[PDB]
Amino acid sequence: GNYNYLYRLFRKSNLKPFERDISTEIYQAGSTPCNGVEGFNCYFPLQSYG
Amino acid sequence: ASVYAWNRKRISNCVADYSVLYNSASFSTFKCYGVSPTKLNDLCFTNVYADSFVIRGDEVRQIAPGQTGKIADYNYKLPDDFTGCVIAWNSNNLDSKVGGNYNYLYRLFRKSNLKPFERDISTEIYQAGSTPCNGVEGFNCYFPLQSYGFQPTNGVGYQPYRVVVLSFELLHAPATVCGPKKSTNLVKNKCVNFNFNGLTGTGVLTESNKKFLPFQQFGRDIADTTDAVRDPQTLEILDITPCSFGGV
Amino acid sequence: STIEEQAKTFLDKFNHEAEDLFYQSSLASWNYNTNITEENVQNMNNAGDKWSAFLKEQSTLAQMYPLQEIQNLTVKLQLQALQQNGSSVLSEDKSKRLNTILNTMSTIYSTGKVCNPDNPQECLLLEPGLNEIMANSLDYNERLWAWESWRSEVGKQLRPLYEEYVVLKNEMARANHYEDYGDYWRGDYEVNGVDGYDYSRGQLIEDVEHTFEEIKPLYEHLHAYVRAKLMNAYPSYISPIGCLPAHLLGDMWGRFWTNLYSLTVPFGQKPNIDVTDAMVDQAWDAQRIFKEAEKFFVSVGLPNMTQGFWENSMLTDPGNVQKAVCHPTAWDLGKGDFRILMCTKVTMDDFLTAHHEMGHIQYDMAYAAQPFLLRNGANEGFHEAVGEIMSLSAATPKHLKSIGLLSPDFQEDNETEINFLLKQALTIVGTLPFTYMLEKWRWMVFKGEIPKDQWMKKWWEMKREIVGVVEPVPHDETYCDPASLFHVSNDYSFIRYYTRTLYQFQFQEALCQAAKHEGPLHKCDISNSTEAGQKLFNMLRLGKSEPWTLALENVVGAKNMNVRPLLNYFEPLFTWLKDQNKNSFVGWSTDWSPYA
Ligand SMILES: *[C@@H]1O[C@H](CO)[C@@H](O[C@@H]2O[C@H](CO)[C@@H](O)[C@H](O)[C@H]2NC(C)=O)[C@H](O)[C@H]1NC(C)=O
Ligand SMILES: *[C@@H]1O[C@H](CO)[C@@H](O)[C@H](O)[C@H]1NC(C)=O
Ligand SMILES: *[C@@H]1O[C@H](CO)[C@@H](O)[C@H](O)[C@H]1NC(C)=O
Ligand SMILES: *[C@@H]1O[C@H](CO)[C@@H](O)[C@H](O)[C@H]1NC(C)=O
Ligand SMILES: *[C@@H]1O[C@H](CO)[C@@H](O)[C@H](O)[C@H]1NC(C)=O
Ligand SMILES: *[C@@H]1O[C@H](CO)[C@@H](O)[C@H](O)[C@H]1NC(C)=O
Ligand SMILES: *[C@@H]1O[C@H](CO)[C@@H](O)[C@H](O)[C@H]1NC(C)=O
Repeated sequence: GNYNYLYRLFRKSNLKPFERDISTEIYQAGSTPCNGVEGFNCYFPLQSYG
Repeated sequence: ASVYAWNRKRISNCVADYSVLYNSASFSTFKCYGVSPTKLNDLCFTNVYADSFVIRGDEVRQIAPGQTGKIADYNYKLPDDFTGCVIAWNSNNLDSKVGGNYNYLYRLFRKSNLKPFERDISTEIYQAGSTPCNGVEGFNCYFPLQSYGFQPTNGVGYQPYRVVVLSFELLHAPATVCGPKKSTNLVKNKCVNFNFNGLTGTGVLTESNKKFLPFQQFGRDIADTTDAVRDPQTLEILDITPCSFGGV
Repeated sequence: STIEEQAKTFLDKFNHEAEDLFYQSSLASWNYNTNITEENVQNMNNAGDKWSAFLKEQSTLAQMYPLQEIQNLTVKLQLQALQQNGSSVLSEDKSKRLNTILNTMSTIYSTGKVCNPDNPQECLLLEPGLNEIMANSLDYNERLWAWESWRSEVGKQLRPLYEEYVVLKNEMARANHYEDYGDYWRGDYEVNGVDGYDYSRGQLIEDVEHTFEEIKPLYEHLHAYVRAKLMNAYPSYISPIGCLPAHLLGDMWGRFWTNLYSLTVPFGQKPNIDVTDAMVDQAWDAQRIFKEAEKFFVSVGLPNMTQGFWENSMLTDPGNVQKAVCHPTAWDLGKGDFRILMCTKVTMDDFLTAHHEMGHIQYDMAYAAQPFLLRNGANEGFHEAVGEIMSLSAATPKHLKSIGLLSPDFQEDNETEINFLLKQALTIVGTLPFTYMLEKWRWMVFKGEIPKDQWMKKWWEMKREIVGVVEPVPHDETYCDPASLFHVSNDYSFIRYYTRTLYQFQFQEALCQAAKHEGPLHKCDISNSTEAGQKLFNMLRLGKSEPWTLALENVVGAKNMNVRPLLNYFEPLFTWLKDQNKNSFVGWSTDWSPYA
């Protein structure tokens, strides 16, 4: 698996096209906020294709 | 009911509140696969058949689409790309008794794998080898049905977690039942947008002397212009008129 | 239509059936050790009989499966343990002498008697009566009376019973296609069915004997030093040219030398590390004993304790009528149920025992994902040695100063560490020659190449060699003093204590090298190191599913039983002992030379 190309999985809001979204922020679906510690609802978007 | 005798009841022609479940603060495996909790509120899906069964705590994760194991293979098989959610919560304080609760059984051995959405209730015994079993216990009969033991002092993994499964799918059947949409407050005599049960528009409210029959919802007067609505929430009449507009 | 798929069907049926019956027997046995009543003895015997009869039916069904075509090793180890016939080979007239004899011995051993004949004043039980007279008094005359108060009143009625026991249980092994009953206990270390990875049963004897030639030079200097600091209390009663008396070595058998620390302290002028008086001024409760223990494990990386232990176990001594025994044992009830059974006290030993017995619990849930027949240790020495490596780390001065129990300004000179290290040397190095010799004696009476008139002449000739005691009066063959010890009488394999030390120090050097500690092993610590968690956790999850010889290659890289990483722990002690023994005659043969 060539784990060198990543992509964004979830994003809270739709942005203006032709705009770069370079951020390590984590998705917020549930009511419990995530403060950098992975939990049941943090949903770290970044993932590497195989 | 047990996992081998899971019931399937149809939920339709009613209103389902999905917001109360979110803030219950009691579930342990409230997970949604293939659908977001937010998107099922504004729009819904018909075919809301519900499945209820008892799953051991350590093997709760086995019940999910694309996940294989023991219970998911011989007791309850979920189809691929299952558009639904699973909600599980503990039942230690009620679904247990001293000495072992020998009332929940499950199917351990099956000759063939279970296809999606199929219930297999039968008293036939397993065939490990080739010699047939004529109802007499032997070296290769291996009676499949087994009873779990849920003592009050058992570990967290072995506790019977109360879990239910909801299935959402779209067949050709129309007229689905959907989650309720929050209301708002009332405003009088203002050019304000509105979206009643089916129709939307903008205008000002004014009194009217005429009366309408009680079995209508809205109406139009001349050239497909909607000019009358009646919300059933309060059983009071408010009539709409277009607000002022013109060329400067 | 294959035997391979038929065995997986049977083991899947057995795993769910046995874990239901084992939990009922374990719960009944748990209630016997907490709430003793008259009916609770019957309640334990009811569940224990149906559990033993359950294994009789499952062993007969697994016998018909041939073992010559199962290439899978996970089910091969399960079928080898399940197919142990045990008592099914014996006849009905022979099976009834097992349950009768084993229950009479336990009740006889539970009778405590130290009342002197022809003077019946009073005598208490073992815990209140025997321990105070052996750990505090310093009188030669009454301890000599106490030696004949136990070796002439309990072991005299075992001579016709124990000799009948060792000639028919040895014959069962040939009916089970084993060599002897001593070879049956070596089946736990036996590995078969893998090409090039096989460990013979007879290889353990050769490897154990090869490692004994480096334990001896460490023990020669330990016995020479302790005989000079013991003659202070007995000036004209022992000569500093020979060996030591047997009834002055801490215990009745001399297994543990813990009671000689007060008599043979190296440097008693500076105060010892003792905070027992400090905790009672601030009111330290038993809730706090387990709270700091739980956060110690999660800082390493091990999972914390479950919620079904705090509200289920007992902590203090409850009530007044509950007279239940709280002997230190580890409980594995199964089905995720884990308990700790002890009487808490604000002492040095009970705080360390609280750390020692929790380590077995953390090992027990590690292989919880394994099947029930493989829900055990890799051998009999792993499950005991894992629970003792954390006792060595918690006793270090660095860990005591880490929490804040010790004073922030406590210097660490030479003498503050040798006093602590010699206490560990007396309880670990001193018990290795005593543990191996007794099991070596048990091997010859179980093999059967020892006649009736040659029991005592071989048992006594190693006491003259290893311990070094000349008999003050000749004794004949009617005594049965070797069967009096607690482990040999209760059917416990004593070889697990010899291999406990060589395992608890192989792992200590491996985890300290993983944590990259800069210093010697006595000051090393395990906490605050997630690198050390992967070394322990990779070997804990194996259980009995992998051979134990692969577990060594997973930590040290050497497939054999290494003895080298044990002398390196005692290099600071050995070099001081070599300078102290410059003029003394170190290394005794049998010696009647001075007082012939
Ligand atoms: C191991 O880690 C713990 C946790 O950080 C250390 O405890 C801290 O020690 C410092 C200095 O002694 C204190 O200021 C902190 O308050 C302690 N932490 C907590 C949460 O109380 C501990 O010292 C470390 N071990 C060693 C040997 O340094
Ligand atoms: C529905 O209408 C009735 C009219 O009888 C009213 O009493 C009720 O309050 C309405 N529902 C809500 C939720 O207000
Ligand atoms: C504890 O033992 C006493 C008698 O020793 C008995 O009366 C009581 O019922 C027991 N309680 C439990 C919970 O076993
Ligand atoms: C036998 O089957 C088990 C089942 O998981 C597997 O782990 C093991 O590797 C198999 N043995 C061989 C030799 O393939
Ligand atoms: C166990 O007993 C059965 C029945 O007596 C016998 O066929 C089998 O060979 C025995 N196996 C061993 C290892 O003793
Ligand atoms: C035990 O560990 C789990 C997982 O790290 C954690 O969620 C839980 O809070 C811990 N328990 C306590 C009492 O801290
Ligand atoms: C320990 O002994 C050595 C050798 O005599 C000595 O040099 C050293 O100073 C001693 N330690 C202390 C703290 O004095």
